[PDB]
Amino acid sequence: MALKQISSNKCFGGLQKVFEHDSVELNCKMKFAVYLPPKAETGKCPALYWLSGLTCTEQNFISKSGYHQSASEHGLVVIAPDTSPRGCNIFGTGAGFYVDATEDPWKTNYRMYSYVTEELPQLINANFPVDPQRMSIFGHSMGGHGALICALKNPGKYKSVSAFAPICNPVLCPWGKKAFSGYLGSKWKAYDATHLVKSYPLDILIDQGKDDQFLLDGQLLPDNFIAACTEKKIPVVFRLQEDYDHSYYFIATFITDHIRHHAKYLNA
Amino acid sequence: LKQISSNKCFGGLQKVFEHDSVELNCKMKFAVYLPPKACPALYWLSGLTCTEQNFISKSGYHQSASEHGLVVIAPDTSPRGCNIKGEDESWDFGTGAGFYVDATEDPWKTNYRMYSYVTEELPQLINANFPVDPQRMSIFGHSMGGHGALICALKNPGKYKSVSAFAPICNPVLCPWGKKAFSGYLGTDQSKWKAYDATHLVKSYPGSQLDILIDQGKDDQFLLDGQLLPDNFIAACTEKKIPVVFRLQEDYDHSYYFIATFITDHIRHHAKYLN
Ligand SMILES: [Ca+2]
Ligand SMILES: [Ca+2]
Ligand SMILES: [Ca+2]
Ligand SMILES: [Mg+2]
Repeated sequence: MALKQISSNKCFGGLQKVFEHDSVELNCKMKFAVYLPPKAETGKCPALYWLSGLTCTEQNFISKSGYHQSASEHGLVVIAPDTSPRGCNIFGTGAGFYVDATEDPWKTNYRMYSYVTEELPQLINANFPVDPQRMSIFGHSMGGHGALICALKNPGKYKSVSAFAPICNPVLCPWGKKAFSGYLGSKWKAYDATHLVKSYPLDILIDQGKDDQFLLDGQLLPDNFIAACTEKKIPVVFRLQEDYDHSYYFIATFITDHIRHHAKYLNA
Repeated sequence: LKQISSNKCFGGLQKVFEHDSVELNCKMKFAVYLPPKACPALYWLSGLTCTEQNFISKSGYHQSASEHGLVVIAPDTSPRGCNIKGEDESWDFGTGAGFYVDATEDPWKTNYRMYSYVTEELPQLINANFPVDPQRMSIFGHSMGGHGALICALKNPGKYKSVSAFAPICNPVLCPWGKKAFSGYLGTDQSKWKAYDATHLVKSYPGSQLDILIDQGKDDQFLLDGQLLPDNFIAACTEKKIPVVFRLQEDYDHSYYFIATFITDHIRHHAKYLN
């Protein structure tokens, strides 16, 4: 399906683009960013999807993360969708946590789980030089939660997963309780990484800043997820990074490690 | 769990249980056979119109399940007793017709989650309540349940040791049954549909080789009607180098008389990989 190009800027040899399309899942125009590395000039590339957190559009990650150099060198197409069909209504985040909403009025339009896992990859594969068989996913905060649950709910669909400061056990934290209450109204555990990993039938990298206010506030609960991984013998690398916070300055510091991680499992 | 029935059969016990399903938000019945050994688990998925009674009473599976020491679990085919508008009308949609998908469309979203029931909730419940090895599980089924078995294995690489089917719906995106079910449960976004189609799934399946066994009656009315489309799936396997034994059985139909004839072969097939 048909795309409208919003912008294009050369960066580390490849092209950072932004596109708009008519989303079937979301019932609206939706924007997403696509980075086409040098590899995409001549061949199909593996794809890496980035999910952003609160207050983000597609612009934050593409302009502030510094992911381009490593994506260019390894030859990964990087896709960064917007976080939601509509602006924020905001004492809660007001965000929908990448679920398929079951409560009205969110019901009708907030179908971010299906958008990320089904509609968007179909669109990318039809429109860009991407290998449909090799896809990985990562993200930050609410998007870290998003990446984990997309991977864990769809075994083998993603070659690898990673996250920066993910919300690991949303059913137990205030942000998750408030979001799930609004969007899902018991349905909740199907969207909780700590629950999902316990019955998972594989390579996970997580970075967490130790001076992250939201970690200190108990929103993230990484130890619950790591413990669930350890019991299941799922190989997880969890790095607690001293004095780092929740910001894109933290993300930028470790993004190359993440791109290298995904490049390995995407056979790039 | 509430025990509904228990009957001794080839040394083991054929039981039926009732429970409150979290995924389906209703009371559900399922059958469990505990062989004398009770074990690896084998899940049987039934087709359109079936309850948890059809396979256990008509397949004659017990002798082979007993001899090979397999726990066999046979769930129902849809949520029950929900009184949802539109679910009771037609035999090919709604009750007895869950299609082993997680529905995304109202009014099916809340109760029609047979995919998550079969792959997540049920195995969790079985593991917690029965002497089952959580690491050794296989799946098979008939028609809509053949579709179910195939997609459950293909969407979950590493989860099942083996898979087989009787007269499976192999390419549901293309057949009338699949088109109706998917339109109703999943809506018009066919990207969703392809994620529940064995022929599409096998092309992208990244897991270890599965040795798939399929029996098909040649005089099967639904084969003739084009509901099943096995050749599309066989070709898809061939290209992905997934080993598949496809057996076209002369003069056999779609019934449990056909299933009963070949059930021992299937149990032995799964036993090879489970034991
Ligand atoms: Ca902070
Ligand atoms: Ca055994
Ligand atoms: Ca269903
Ligand atoms: Mg989570």
